[PDB]
Amino acid sequence: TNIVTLTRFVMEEGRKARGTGEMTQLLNSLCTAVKAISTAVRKAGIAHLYGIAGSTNVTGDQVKKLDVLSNDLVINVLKSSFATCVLVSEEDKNAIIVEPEKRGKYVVCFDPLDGSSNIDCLVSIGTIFGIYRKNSTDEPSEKDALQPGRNLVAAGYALYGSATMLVLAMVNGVNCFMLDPAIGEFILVDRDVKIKKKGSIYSINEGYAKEFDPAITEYIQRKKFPPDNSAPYGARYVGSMVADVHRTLVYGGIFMYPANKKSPKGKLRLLYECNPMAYVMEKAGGLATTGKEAVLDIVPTDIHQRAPIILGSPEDVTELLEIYQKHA
Ligand SMILES: O=P(O)(O)OC[C@H]1O[C@](O)(CO)[C@@H](O)[C@@H]1O
Ligand SMILES: [Mg+2]
Ligand SMILES: [Mg+2]
Ligand SMILES: [Mg+2]
Repeated sequence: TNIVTLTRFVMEEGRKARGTGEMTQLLNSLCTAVKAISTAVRKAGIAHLYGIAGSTNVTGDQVKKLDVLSNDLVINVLKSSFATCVLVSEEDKNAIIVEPEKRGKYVVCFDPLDGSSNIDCLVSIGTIFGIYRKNSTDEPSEKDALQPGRNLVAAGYALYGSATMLVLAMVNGVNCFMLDPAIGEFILVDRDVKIKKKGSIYSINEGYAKEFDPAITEYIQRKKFPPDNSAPYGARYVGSMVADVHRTLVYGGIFMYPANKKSPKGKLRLLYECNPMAYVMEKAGGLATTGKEAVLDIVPTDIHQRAPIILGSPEDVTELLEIYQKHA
């Protein structure tokens, strides 16, 4: 009879500092969209929700029916939250400017459904988000979203896996909240999460081996044939960034979506995939790098810009950084 919900947690966090309560409103609103997306995902084949929507988005994906439903759900709850002023979504070509009567102080970048290729085979999928405070006095605009990830005030993701989890990072750390399907509340289940200094799992799509740079090539070979005769690392690649990053957080190890000979900036999108996961990882004591610089320090120039990303346990990411340095 004492439920420690995400709302309660975010309200006491706001308690400390000076707060207007907007961030609690924003996150309460997002939790409503996440529950509605989870329920749709959990019965998607009965509700006929698998399959395509009939379009392609700005970064070239085939749009799915669940992309359109999830996107509409998040845009509508954020607008109605009275906490936001600019929204960037994977699924919209341009930033969405909230109407004056509904504006609040925050800028939200999100991936309404991550793991597209895994939808129809029932593999874990998720929602990713990053929140900034608006920086200017100027009329809100797309440029308010073009901040480096270091300016995030909150970021995280929802994982629609064997259970639904909301992982939320803010200035003093990372906490995990599980959806209780019977009462429709996110309950705190893991407090102040910290990643292990060194793991034993590497996560990359090795189908790209022909295109990898020499540093990734060398690192993968080291994980399979360690020079010190330690046990080789195990390999995991679920193929949904939210699921592979969440395993990296709770088990340690490394996740990689690097630049390659065909994709100089990688595949994943900086504003609503890479920066939120880099922020979570740094708040959990991990690292997130392109191979040459910190993901959170990149100043974006395009809301749909791509970035390479290597993240996870700091000793594993540092070992790969040392290989890039060796090869530069
Ligand atoms: O099939 P690939 O090239 O390994 O891409 C998988 C990646 O693409 C995405 O689906 C893009 O959202 C990620 O969730 C996942 O990490
Ligand atoms: Mg997509
Ligand atoms: Mg995605
Ligand atoms: Mg997506």
